[PDB]
Amino acid sequence: TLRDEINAILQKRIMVLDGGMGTMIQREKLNEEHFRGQEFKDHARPLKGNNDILSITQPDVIYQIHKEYLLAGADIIETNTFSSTSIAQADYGLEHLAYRMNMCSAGVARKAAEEVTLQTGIKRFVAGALGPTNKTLSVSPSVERPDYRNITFDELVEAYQEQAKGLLDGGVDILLIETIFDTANAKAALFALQNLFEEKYAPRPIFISGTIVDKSGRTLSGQTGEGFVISVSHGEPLCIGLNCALGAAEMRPFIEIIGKCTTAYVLCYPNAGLPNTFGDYDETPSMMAKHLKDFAMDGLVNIVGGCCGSTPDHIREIAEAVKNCKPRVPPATAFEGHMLLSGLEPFRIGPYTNFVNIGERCNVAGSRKFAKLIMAGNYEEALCVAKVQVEMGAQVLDVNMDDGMLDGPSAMTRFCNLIASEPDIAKVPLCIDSSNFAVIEAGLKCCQGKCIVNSISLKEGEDDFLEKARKIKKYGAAMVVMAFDEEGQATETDTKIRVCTRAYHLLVKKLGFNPNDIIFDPNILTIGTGMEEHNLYAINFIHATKVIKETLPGARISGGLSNLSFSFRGMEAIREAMHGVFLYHAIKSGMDMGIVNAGNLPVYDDIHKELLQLCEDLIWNKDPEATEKLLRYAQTQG
Ligand SMILES: CN1c2c(O)nc(N)nc2NC[C@@H]1CNc1ccc(C(=O)N[C@@H](CCC(=O)O)C(=O)O)cc1
Repeated sequence: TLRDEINAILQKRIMVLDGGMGTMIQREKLNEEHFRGQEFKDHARPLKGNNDILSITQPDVIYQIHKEYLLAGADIIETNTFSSTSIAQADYGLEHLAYRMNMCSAGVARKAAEEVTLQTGIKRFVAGALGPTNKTLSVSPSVERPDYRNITFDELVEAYQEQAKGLLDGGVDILLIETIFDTANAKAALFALQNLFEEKYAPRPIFISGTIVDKSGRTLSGQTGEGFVISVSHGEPLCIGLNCALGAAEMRPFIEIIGKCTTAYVLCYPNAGLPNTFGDYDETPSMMAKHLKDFAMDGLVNIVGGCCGSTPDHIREIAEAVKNCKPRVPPATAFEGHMLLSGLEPFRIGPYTNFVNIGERCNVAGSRKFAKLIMAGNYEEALCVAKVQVEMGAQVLDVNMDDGMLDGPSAMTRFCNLIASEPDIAKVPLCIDSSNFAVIEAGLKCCQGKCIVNSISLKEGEDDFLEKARKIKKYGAAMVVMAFDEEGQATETDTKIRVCTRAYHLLVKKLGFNPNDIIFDPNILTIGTGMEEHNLYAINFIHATKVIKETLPGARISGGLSNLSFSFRGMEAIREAMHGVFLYHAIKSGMDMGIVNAGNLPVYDDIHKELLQLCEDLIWNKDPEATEKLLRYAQTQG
């Protein structure tokens, strides 16, 4: 296929990609009438600056620019489709022409590429450019309305699907998602491409490139380079990297950081310097070539090019500068064995990582204050619960909106839109928790980075479990599997182990799920209720954790720690002691994380030895009188 050829080429030499088409068009200096051409002379809206209309109104200009860039030593050419989406063309009243526009852009690029290939023999590739669109999905249009978004995930998916249909019909060699101001739009584009690649179309190599705004190392949406790489890696892009907004000097540390994270190839095409007082990117090709040669000699990049200001002369010098340099060797084992999550910043859970706290208080069912604020519609104050949880050591936030008095998906969407408006709350990943999959999907469609999906199980059969897991894998998030199957909840140790193994071997084999993104939950259940059957639950959970961690490679273990101490509600000291004692054994067992009250967990040495011993008898069933002995001890505190 085409991906095999591109991979073979990238393993031997550095590939040169396009340049400043948007500036070469300004060098033509077309007026209003050239934009209209023959067909759009009757159009009632001005097409000034619509660089994508030239694929039909002035095809010769675009073809000649492609030819000049191609003879300037370039190897990959972007199609003239930066704003050819139905949303970007809305400012010009050409919503209905996106498919035709993309077909004609692909054709006019393909003719030039084929002619140059016939001239030189060196095969040239055409990359379909998917624009970021002026609409942002993670950034509110207005500061006063943080939860408001003027575009949704489904609309963006539909528009990008419409664009990529025309691109694929035209026969583009590569699909390129570039100048990403918001990685959520990149995820939507990947979603549309994944729909297309299974509905009719054969797969294509996928190129992704972000845009770092300034020296902060963060995109316009606030996410850093590692977070971006983690967020968009679920689509398995052949190449990732940066472009624009920074020269070849300021971009080097971020390219280093990104190349240290991804196992895919690194593509870098920056600006041609900085804007002068006259508005021109005046860095001569001599400095650009030497800077890209410095990038290549160190082994930072595998594809080089140029952003705005890169005339074909810049590409002509660069293709000679990087002619002899060896390609970058990717870190084929980059963070092997780790679990990669992301918010505005990367989050990693490796073999040596300590116990990971997941905040429980962002739960309508489980939290009193959060539920009281949510039913009142005061999400503005409800964000403070997540803020305080993060301030108290919670590394992931668990969001649950399941209630019969609330519209699930709408509340979940509003809260996930409000979360992204605050940086420190948004830098930690989210755990999307709901018994309804329509709420999990709504939560995933709003998240910027890579999140965790909670409460999926084998309850409704193997087929439904596989369908849900396939949808989640397409969404690219983490997944918590409950110990629940067709026969009911798993209470015994062997039942938990059987259910978890059956879930694991379906995901890994039938679906090809990533083994490091599976988080089994052996269903921590309440003890101390005074019922005989409610005594062994901690023991079965611990033994099942041991057995699962010792036999399922990569799979993590979590649990609802607060569920264990339901019988002692109101006696918060005993609840904290029980949580600490249970954690001391679960972490030793292999419990990687859990939905825990992050700020209310004590160290195993602090707990009073009498209370610690009583919790030990109750948890480990060392004494049938422990459940009453604990209450008897509690009554002494009055
Ligand atoms: C059901 N359980 C659970 C689970 O067992 N497994 C998974 N994967 N996920 C989850 N998520 C929900 C739940 C764990 N979350 C909880 C569990 C218990 C509580 C709780 O007891 N809250 C106290 C109030 C505490 C407060 O007001 O802050 C109460 O009296 O209800 C609060 C949150």
